[PDB]
Amino acid sequence: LQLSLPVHLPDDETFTSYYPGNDELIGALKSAASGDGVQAIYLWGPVKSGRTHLIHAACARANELERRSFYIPLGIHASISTALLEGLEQFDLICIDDVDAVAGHPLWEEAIFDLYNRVAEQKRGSLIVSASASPMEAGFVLPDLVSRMHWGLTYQLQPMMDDEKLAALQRRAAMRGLQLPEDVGRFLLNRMARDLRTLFDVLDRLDKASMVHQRKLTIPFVKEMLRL
Amino acid sequence: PLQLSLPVHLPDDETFTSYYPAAGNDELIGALKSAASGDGVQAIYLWGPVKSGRTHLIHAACARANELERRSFYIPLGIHASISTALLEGLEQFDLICIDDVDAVAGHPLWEEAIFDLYNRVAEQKRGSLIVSASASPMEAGFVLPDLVSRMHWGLTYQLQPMMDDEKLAALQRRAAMRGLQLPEDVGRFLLNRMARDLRTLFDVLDRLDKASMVHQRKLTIPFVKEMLRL
Ligand SMILES: Nc1ccn([C@@H]2O[C@H](COP(=O)(O)OP(=O)(O)O)[C@@H](O)[C@H]2O)c(=O)n1
Ligand SMILES: Nc1ccn([C@@H]2O[C@H](COP(=O)(O)OP(=O)(O)O)[C@@H](O)[C@H]2O)c(=O)n1
Ligand SMILES: [Cl-]
Ligand SMILES: [Mg+2]
Ligand SMILES: [Mg+2]
Ligand code: NA
Repeated sequence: LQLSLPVHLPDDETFTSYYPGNDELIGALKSAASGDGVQAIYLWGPVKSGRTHLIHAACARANELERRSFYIPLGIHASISTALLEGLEQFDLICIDDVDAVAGHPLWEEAIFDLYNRVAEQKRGSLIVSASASPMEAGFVLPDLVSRMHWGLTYQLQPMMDDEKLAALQRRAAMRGLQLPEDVGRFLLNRMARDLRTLFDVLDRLDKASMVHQRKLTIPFVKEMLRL
Repeated sequence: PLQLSLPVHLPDDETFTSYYPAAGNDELIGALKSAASGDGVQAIYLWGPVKSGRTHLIHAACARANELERRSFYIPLGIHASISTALLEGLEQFDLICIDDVDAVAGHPLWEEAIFDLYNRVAEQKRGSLIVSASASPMEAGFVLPDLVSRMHWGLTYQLQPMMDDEKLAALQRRAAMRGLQLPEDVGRFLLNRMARDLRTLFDVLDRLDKASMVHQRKLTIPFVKEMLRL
């Protein structure tokens, strides 16, 4: 039987790389990640607003500081057990992405509530969760659970602006010292359905490919590397 | 420190037998069984609306493979933000590979290349079968790489028919009955309403209620279910 799924933490998702109304939020996550923050943080916002990025960045920071993190993408609740939450309070940072994937589920709600209390009781670290709505609007039912969420810090992420994506791309390319012609950036942006996560995955592949082949990112080179 | 993996667990009650026999899926299910058993089917792409049964059927295919002691691997591609295309390499050890929600990366050129390459490796010899699920047909899901769409259509493609919404009570009662649990109509309706008619949540709760009923030697009643589920 299959016991696990290999996962990885993208190395370009850090607090620095995040495209800059989000300041207090970052400081709270950094503090949590370092052992100096609140016991519970709840981050919410619309799809593609950067919830996963920021969770990844918190885990990255905790790892930097030789602190142990555990990440759960709760969107895949159909293939995992509430038993997974047991003993996680032994970690310095526990992150549950898309915790609202199980909103209204009596068994998951009780298990998560129990985890909140165990993390609090251990006093070593923090639980960070993300959702697409506030605690009182995401559909959580267990009143005690909603209380734990509401009593921690709660941050709303503002939506990413579609017309700011090119600026975000050129910034991320610059931070890599990757030369990206403006028009090639615009091509890539619009060929990737204007999806930043796809774009940034591609940017990483092109950065490596450019080094390997000692070539500039031209249209012919990008088409060849991406099979476009 | 660094996290290398996420524990997962195939639900034991999601089999071909437990599936509610919604009309219109006999051919698809026969194909899934063949792929799971190694009886000849090499690749299946099944698609349908949310809650139609795609993950259940993938789980059932894995369950069937596991009972035959065939090696299966399940990838929920919805979590692509936390996995690498490198995961698709080295799966040569497997009799069955399942990619749930493969359309999560539709249009992503690196994932499309990697998936195309996986199709080729699976199709190269009889050993190994691939099952993938999506919310739309290979074209309508927005896969871009022409070679990938061609490979998907070299395999079998099926639209999954969901059950009728009005059949959810019958589905709940049937799965409870198959485990020896009588689920009365009033309790079934109360729970359907209370859980927003989400069958996955309800099926998860019926298991706790089965044990509660046996331990206390009590029929399910609305008051009893409220107590046991912290409602
Ligand atoms: N302020 C932001 C927001 C998102 N992003 C990027 O936008 C993409 C989508 O972010 P995400 O997967 O974290 O979004 P959600 O988890 O909120 O749906 C990723 O590539 C992020 O790195 C960014 O760089 N800066
Ligand atoms: N014909 C069906 C379809 C779904 N189901 C169940 O309905 C719930 C939702 O199915 P699923 O998670 O496989 O749905 P999707 O993956 O299609 O979104 C699960 O509990 C399934 O076991 C069923 O019992 N019989
Ligand atoms: Cl591959
Ligand atoms: Mg996310
Ligand atoms: Mg599913
Ligand atoms: Na094969």
